[PDB]
Amino acid sequence: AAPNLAGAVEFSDVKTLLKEWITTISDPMEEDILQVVRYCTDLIEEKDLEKLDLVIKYMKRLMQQSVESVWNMAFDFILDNVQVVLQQTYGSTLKVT
Amino acid sequence: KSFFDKKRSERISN
Repeated sequence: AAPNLAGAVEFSDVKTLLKEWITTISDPMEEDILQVVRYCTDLIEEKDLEKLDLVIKYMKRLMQQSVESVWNMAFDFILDNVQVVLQQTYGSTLKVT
Repeated sequence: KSFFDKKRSERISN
């Protein structure tokens, strides 16, 4: 019941899985992208927002620089679920240009 | 099916 991504609890290990999951894969699935939501959404309850802003901005530069535009939407999809559960906790959100 | 599933199972498996 902890914020882990594909079995990765450490931030360095998380960002590493995303970087590759965004490079080795151009056509992500709803299930795969969902795994990211449960991870970020957990940071809110675990109070690990510190890594949140790090993972968000990290995956952003990737989903943005990615050749597939579909990645741009994936980012919003995760935020639509995370930013929601995060607001109900603190009320604030992340600043994404 | 999901990349995170086949990847997470890879480390867990041996």
